[PDB]
Amino acid sequence: QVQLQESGGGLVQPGGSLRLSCAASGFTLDYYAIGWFRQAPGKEREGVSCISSSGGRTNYADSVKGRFTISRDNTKNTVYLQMNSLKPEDTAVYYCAAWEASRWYCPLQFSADFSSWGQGTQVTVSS
Amino acid sequence: QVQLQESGGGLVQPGGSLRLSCAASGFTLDYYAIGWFRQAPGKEREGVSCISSSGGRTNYADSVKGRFTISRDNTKNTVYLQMNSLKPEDTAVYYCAAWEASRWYCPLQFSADFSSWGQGTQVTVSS
Amino acid sequence: QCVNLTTRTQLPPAYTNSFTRGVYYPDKVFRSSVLHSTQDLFLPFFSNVTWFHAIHVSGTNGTKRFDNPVLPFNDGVYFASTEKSNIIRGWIFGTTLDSKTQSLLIVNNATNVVIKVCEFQFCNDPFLGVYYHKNNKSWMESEFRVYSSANNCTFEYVSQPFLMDLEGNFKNLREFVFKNIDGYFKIYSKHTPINLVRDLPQGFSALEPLVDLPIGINITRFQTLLALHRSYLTPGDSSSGWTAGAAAYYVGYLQPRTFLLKYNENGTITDAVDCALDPLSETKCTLKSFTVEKGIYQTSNFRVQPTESIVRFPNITNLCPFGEVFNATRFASVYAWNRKRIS
Amino acid sequence: NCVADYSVLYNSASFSTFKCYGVSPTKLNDLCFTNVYADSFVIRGDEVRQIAPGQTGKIADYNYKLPDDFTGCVIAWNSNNLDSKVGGNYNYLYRLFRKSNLKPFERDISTEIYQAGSTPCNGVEGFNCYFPLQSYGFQPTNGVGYQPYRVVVLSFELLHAPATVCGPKKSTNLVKNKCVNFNFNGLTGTGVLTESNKKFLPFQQFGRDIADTTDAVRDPQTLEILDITPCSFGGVSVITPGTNTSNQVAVLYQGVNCTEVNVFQTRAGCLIGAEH
Amino acid sequence: QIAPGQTGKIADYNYKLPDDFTGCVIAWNSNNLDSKVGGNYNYLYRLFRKSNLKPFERDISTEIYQAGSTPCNGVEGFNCYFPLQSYGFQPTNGVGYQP
Ligand SMILES: *[C@@H]1O[C@H](CO)[C@@H](O)[C@H](O)[C@H]1NC(C)=O
Ligand SMILES: *[C@@H]1O[C@H](CO)[C@@H](O)[C@H](O)[C@H]1NC(C)=O
Ligand SMILES: *[C@@H]1O[C@H](CO)[C@@H](O)[C@H](O)[C@H]1NC(C)=O
Ligand SMILES: *[C@@H]1O[C@H](CO)[C@@H](O)[C@H](O)[C@H]1NC(C)=O
Ligand SMILES: *[C@@H]1O[C@H](CO)[C@@H](O)[C@H](O)[C@H]1NC(C)=O
Ligand SMILES: *[C@@H]1O[C@H](CO)[C@@H](O)[C@H](O)[C@H]1NC(C)=O
Repeated sequence: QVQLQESGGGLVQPGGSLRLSCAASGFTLDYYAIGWFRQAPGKEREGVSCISSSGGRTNYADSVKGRFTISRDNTKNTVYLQMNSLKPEDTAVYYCAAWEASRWYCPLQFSADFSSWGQGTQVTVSS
Repeated sequence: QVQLQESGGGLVQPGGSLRLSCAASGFTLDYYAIGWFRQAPGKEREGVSCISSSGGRTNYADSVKGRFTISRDNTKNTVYLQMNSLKPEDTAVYYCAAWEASRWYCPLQFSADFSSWGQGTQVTVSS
Repeated sequence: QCVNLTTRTQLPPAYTNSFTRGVYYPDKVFRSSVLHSTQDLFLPFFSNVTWFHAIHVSGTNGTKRFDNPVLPFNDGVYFASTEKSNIIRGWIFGTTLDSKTQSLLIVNNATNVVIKVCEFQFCNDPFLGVYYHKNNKSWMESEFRVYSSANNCTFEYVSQPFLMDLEGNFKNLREFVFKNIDGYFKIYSKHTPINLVRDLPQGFSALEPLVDLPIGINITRFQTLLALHRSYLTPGDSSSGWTAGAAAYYVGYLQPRTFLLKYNENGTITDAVDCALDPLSETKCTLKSFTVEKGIYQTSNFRVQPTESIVRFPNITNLCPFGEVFNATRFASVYAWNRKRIS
Repeated sequence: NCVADYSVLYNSASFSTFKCYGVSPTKLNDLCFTNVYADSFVIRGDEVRQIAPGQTGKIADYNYKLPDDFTGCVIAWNSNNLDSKVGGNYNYLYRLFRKSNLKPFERDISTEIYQAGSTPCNGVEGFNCYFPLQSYGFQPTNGVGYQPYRVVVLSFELLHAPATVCGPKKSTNLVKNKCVNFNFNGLTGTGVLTESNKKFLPFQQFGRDIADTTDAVRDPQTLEILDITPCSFGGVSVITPGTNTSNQVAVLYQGVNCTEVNVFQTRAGCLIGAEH
Repeated sequence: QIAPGQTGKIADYNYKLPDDFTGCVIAWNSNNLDSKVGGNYNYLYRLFRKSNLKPFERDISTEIYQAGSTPCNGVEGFNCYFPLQSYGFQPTNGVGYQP
């Protein structure tokens, strides 16, 4: 009954802003580390941003520094991703994945297995 | 994209033999019973030979019994009709039709709709 | 290579009674001076076990032919053999017993054992060619005529002989239980000398586990390997074989049973009770004791079992007006659709 | 008969699926098993969800029913650059049609042509008859859902039997006639060990008396067996002449002789603090 | 054309069948009951509509459709056609045209 559900996708103007949500049902999302992942048309699934279980550690892809902000609410069992200064290069389907650290060290910069995945949401940037 | 295509028509000598084949594309001919039908000049279209879907039951017109043999190649999605001792009475445009049984009872003796139709091939017996 | 023998001619079956035999250790735990109940594939007490002579003399002329039919292997087989001169050499297990399916072979020569799991192309009459040496006669040299070709081998095992050297009424029993559970082919064995008993003797003997094989194949039928001491090219009139097959082997079939097993203070199995043999044994099961005192005891619960399930419905000629609709005289136009509800 | 280092697998961060059922994945190195079975295959991506107990689907039903009481781990990773070819790699075959669902861990390699209709096929494909196995277009340009994924399932078996595979841990010395926390062949407990005169058959490892607790146990390093007795327990009963009369007290330990604990030994136990 | 998720003049312009049907389609030949020697034109069919139909939607409107840019105002003429055309149900017709 474990479910991950994305929300907030849509069509926006380049330079505008959009905000995504990932909600978890059937389990407590606070203990898991969550990462936002996108696949562009004709491209492979790249890691956009990740946040630790407690939220004290974060990592972002160099394409999105200064533009995207990730955070989570462990009381509301949600993880949020805010997008600002949005560009046509970001047109993709966005997944949220929850997993646990498979390596030593606090940071989440490395990639690993991702235990649970959502169905993805579409954000299109075109003007 | 469902298509029925007849082949093998031509001009033959009375007393000779000819073989027709009906092939199916865009759908597997495999679930349907197939009957072969002809329309002589100035006559309505009559049922000459029919064979059940999976091939355990057959039916022949009395004009053609002991002369035509219906067989249907299973693996190749094709139904054949072997004509032997052809007569000038057999000169007609020959159609292959596919449908599901309108009835219980294994026999295909009776007639009803034919869901898919080919464009037909010409069989002419004259000498 | 294999050698063709004569037709088996389908000898009629013969049965004998098994007096409390085939009990093996179910677990690998030492237990002392208790009674343990286990539900495992056992051999019921006082059961019919089919027996075959190793060599049978049945023809009027005096023909000697091996009685080695292929027997079914369903949920375990109990193989007991009374013998004195080492003519049985092994067994073969498989479904089709040819190159189409994997097969398992156990043989026993004078030195060790050969357990092989490959795709053996088996002939109709597997056997081991047998001849002594001209000067020593102490050991026995076997020529294998068991299979034609071996391919796709996935297992190999060698260890001390399963059958002891038997080299004149000192017959011996070698009792084995073969089980194929969770891809695992388990053997329980025990050797016991006998004196002046043709059939299975009356008594108890626990069968200790011998070896456990991760074969992981499918087994349905099995055959017995036999040693040909005589010559197939030139069969003698008599005495070329061993005393007209005085030795014989007994085959028993296992079914799931619950057994009450009595470990002694040394940890050895000293007595058994099969639960469904007689009401007294059922009482011994329910009381968890070998000794039952005088009185009345409620053991089980009798219950009649139902038979054909039945599902019935009413009978009315009045029904849905399908016929009035399907056999209707008139049907509406196709762009002003007549919709009728049936309720 | 080989040590399993699950840290190399778990901490690799290359496998796209780490699903462990009945056993936590971080304690695979701390428990150990009599045997473990490995099944290694390449399956599509929308379908690795079907490799777990209690699920349905063409591979879940018609290929491999995993029983609801699984004790094992499901491991899978991507094979786009190792399995797929430019022209399509069709060397792996899969059935869509079966007469009934496969049994738990049941293998069927039968190439019989299935009858979708009424009359038999007789070993020929066709009209209500299909060859059972279809091929897959594993290509390097395919989408993620259709990309090949290499799956290995590890079913750990846990019965009351000798353990032949054990994780990375250090065996320590053996001390006798003292209250210890012991771990023999994965059997954990607390008690005092004593030399025992019992004899164990070559297949026999553990011993029991009346209950689930193991009375005796065998040694792996040396072919020896030692029995287990629980560490001493008893009720501490306190004697008093009444605090009104005096503040002196005496203590009684039920059912022990006065070795482990003005000493008076009684059949009720050792009495401490009361004169005789 | 009578099945879920299909297209065609009857499928679109007559009765759209939704993709999530739970039901049965049943039909049989009525050559000897519906056809007459002179042709049975009592069954009318539309070939033109403004838009495709909703599932189980029934329209009995007889408004003349505007094929061109000028309005018809309920009167036929150039680029103005009545909705329903009649069918030539005859006992000598082919099965594709048989009722
Ligand atoms: C065993 O076989 C004998 C025939 O020799 C038969 O009378 C008896 O009923 C059989 N017993 C069982 C339990 O089948
Ligand atoms: C073994 O083979 C038989 C056919 O001889 C078959 O019915 C059975 O299912 C097979 N068992 C296994 C476990 O493969
Ligand atoms: C078996 O038990 C008897 C007593 O019943 C004892 O005298 C004998 O020593 C025991 N044998 C072994 C091998 O323990
Ligand atoms: C229906 O059942 C009634 C029960 O009395 C019986 O009399 C009648 O003949 C039945 N009719 C049919 C058509 O089954
Ligand atoms: C102790 O008991 C005596 C009577 O036996 C009473 O007089 C005295 O007050 C008690 N002292 C205390 C401290 O309870
Ligand atoms: C306690 O241990 C001593 C040790 O020598 C023994 O002599 C004594 O009998 C034991 N006490 C009881 C009550 O058994």
